[PDB]
Amino acid sequence: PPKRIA
Amino acid sequence: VPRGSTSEVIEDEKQFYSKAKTYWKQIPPTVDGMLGGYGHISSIDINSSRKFLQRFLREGPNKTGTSCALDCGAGIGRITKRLLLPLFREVDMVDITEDFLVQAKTYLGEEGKRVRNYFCCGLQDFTPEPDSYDVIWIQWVIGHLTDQHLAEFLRRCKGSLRPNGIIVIKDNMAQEGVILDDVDSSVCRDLDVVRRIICSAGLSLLAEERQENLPDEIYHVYSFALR
Ligand SMILES: Nc1ncnc2c1ncn2[C@@H]1O[C@H](CSCC[C@H](N)C(=O)O)[C@@H](O)[C@H]1O
Repeated sequence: PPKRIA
Repeated sequence: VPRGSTSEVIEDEKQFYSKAKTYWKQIPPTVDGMLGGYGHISSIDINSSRKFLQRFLREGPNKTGTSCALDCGAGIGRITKRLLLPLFREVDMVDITEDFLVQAKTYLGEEGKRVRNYFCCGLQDFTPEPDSYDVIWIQWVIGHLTDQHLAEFLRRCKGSLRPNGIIVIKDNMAQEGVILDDVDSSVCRDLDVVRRIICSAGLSLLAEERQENLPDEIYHVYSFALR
């Protein structure tokens, strides 16, 4: 899915 | 040195796929589940995808048809419902997660009667029927395939396009390299990596566009139209 940059 | 291929980041291919399957089996069959807690961006996403797609629907020698689309990694049919069903006479869905395809029958409502085939299969094991689809839509799922399986799936997709058909990939892109998410068991690849893979599948870019109006903290998202 769309997701926070690790 | 950035990694340039999934073979640098995946320890065990069988586990890469099995862990992803287990992850999705325990996600709720909802829009917020499909979008990783970002259900709220769905309308921004769909509006942009629609404009992007409509580029290819103009009258002229290369006009893409509107008889049938294929939604790949479709989940519950978020994109099938709001983007594809309105534009295509029939739609086929493919997804690895049986529970999402069952939910789709409810989620899609009456318009869902025009979903033809619900294929429960991994993309890596799926061979779309030759000469069948005007649009093959692949969104937020390519990070679940290895580079070899992604290249091969794209080749198979090419073989399934109707005249003037296109493949659309829309997905997260890394600033640089190939980054493993070991919780959902997926990778995020930079634009150069994705373009390399597309080229190796015998495909060419018609257009490429960055998704605007997304939250600042998430990976950038791009759309590519291919034939
Ligand atoms: N190897 C694989 N083959 C097919 N589907 C897969 C897969 N790995 C994950 N998936 C599916 O990929 C989807 C990612 S969530 C995104 C759903 C949809 N593309 C949308 O944007 O709304 C889930 O439905 C999950 O079951």
